[PDB]
Amino acid sequence: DLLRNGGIDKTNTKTLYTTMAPVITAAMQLDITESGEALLRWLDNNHPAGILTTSEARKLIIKKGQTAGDKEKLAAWCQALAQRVLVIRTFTLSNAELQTLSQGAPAGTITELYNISDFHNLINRCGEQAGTVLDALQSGTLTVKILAQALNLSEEVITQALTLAGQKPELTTWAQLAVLPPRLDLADTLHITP
Amino acid sequence: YRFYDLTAARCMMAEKAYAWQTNDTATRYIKSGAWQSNNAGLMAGESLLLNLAEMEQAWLKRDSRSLEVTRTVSLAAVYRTDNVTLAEGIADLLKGN
Amino acid sequence: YRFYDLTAARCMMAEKAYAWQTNDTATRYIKSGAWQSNNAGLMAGESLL
Amino acid sequence: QALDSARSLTGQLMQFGSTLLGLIERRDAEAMSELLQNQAGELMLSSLR
Amino acid sequence: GSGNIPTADNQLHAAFNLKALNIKDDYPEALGTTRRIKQISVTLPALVEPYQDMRAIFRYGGNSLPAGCKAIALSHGINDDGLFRLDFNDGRWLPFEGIPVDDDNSLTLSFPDATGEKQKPLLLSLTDIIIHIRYTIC
Amino acid sequence: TLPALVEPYQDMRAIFRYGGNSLPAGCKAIALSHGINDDGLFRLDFND
Repeated sequence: DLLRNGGIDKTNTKTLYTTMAPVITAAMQLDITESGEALLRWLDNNHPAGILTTSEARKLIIKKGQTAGDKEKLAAWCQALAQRVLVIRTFTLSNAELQTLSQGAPAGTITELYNISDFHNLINRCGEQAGTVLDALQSGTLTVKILAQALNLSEEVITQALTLAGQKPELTTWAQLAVLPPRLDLADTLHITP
Repeated sequence: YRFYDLTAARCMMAEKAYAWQTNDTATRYIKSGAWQSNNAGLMAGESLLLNLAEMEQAWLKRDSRSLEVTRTVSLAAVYRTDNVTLAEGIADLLKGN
Repeated sequence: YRFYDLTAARCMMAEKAYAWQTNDTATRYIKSGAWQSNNAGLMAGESLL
Repeated sequence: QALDSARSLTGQLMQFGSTLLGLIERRDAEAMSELLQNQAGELMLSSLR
Repeated sequence: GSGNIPTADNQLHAAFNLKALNIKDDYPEALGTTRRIKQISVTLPALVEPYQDMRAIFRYGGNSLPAGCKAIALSHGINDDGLFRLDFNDGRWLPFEGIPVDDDNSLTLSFPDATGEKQKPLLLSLTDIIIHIRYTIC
Repeated sequence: TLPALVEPYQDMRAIFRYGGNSLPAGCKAIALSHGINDDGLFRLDFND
């Protein structure tokens, strides 16, 4: 009733998210409206099957009369939204980690939650300087020098751990950053280089 | 609670005045969901004045200058279209029917 | 959010009325940056006024 | 007149912005007030133990 | 029948370029560099049959005006605004307000249904058109 | 007021102006329209 009333959610993409965002981030008790804006993006990029695109959810939620069917479909959509909220809160991931993961992080099986937890571990190691790291990763300018500056590790260590599962110079995606924390932990507990 | 029912009918009077002065009864601006019983009706007037400002801007886009013409009807000529025109037509009527 | 889009077009109507009644279309007063998504648009009406 | 009509809505958006900052600030206090009680409960368990 | 007029199709139409009216030549330029039209009034001294209106439309040729501001009507033909109340305090502009006196108008004074009817001895006996243009030197 | 014999439907060309400079910007100069008890304005209201 609250999305159906109020202003009509705009038919243009990237405006659909920012108009649907505050009521969804109220309904999930998330922190920031932009976090709830990127949550619709993260469920829209990937989701288990049969769940509505948010454009299709907007098309459904403004109808003449909602049938006996295709109203539990919208309920399943909101259940998937709440499940992704629970994914977000069970790792305590920030706004920037979310918006890095919002553009296509696979979640829905265990070996993908392993990767999300490793990425969250790396960004917690980045710490206060994680904002420019995820800003460089959202652009195409993340290098080994700035990421070694953030982690307070040497540049000649991260470029070694990159050679393991070789992606070595082209750090453009977050999935190549999930590889780093097991390699760095194993090169810490054995006092050797990667 | 009983003041919301006062001001919502004012919003409806504003909408009916808008629908009368510009003949647009298909569109609507004062929509439902202004009261929410989870909030005990808190922030209803914000939504109502949002809809009022939407309707005011729709007015100011639709409100412009317009042509204004008067026309004088000589009613003796339109009774003359039936040729039982007024100068005899009122004069021959003498009855208590 | 959807009230800012209402009042910004009012500011633009005021600017176009100013540009029509005094023929000064080169100057501009209602400039951008009134909304800021870091602030979630807080203090936009201050800048507009 | 259009300037006054715009000034009315910009003052109204000032009111909306002040109300919104009050609601954000107050929500943000209540969330910490609930966080402290959840922490006090799971700390009271350890003290009893 | 002739569209794109400057007896058009079934109506009569008037056309003037106000550059040829010499508004700039009227007063010296040292007074003010810009002159803008404020109010236009029309006077049509024709022999009118009693209790009969007059059919006339008056319109701006170019497009730089507000929406309804560019066109005005006419009612009876002696010093008649298209309005019925005449107040400069209205924030609605007068029709033809803000027009620069340079160019961009074929001065449309239309006359619908100029053919054989009660309007034909009216517009036949109209010996002259007289306009009254109030403008602002700023 | 300029009581001259005017040909019908003809305006009158006249400008009236203050010599010194202590007035507001446009206040110092006035125009004239037809020449019998005519302000440079068209509405005459002291409430402005």
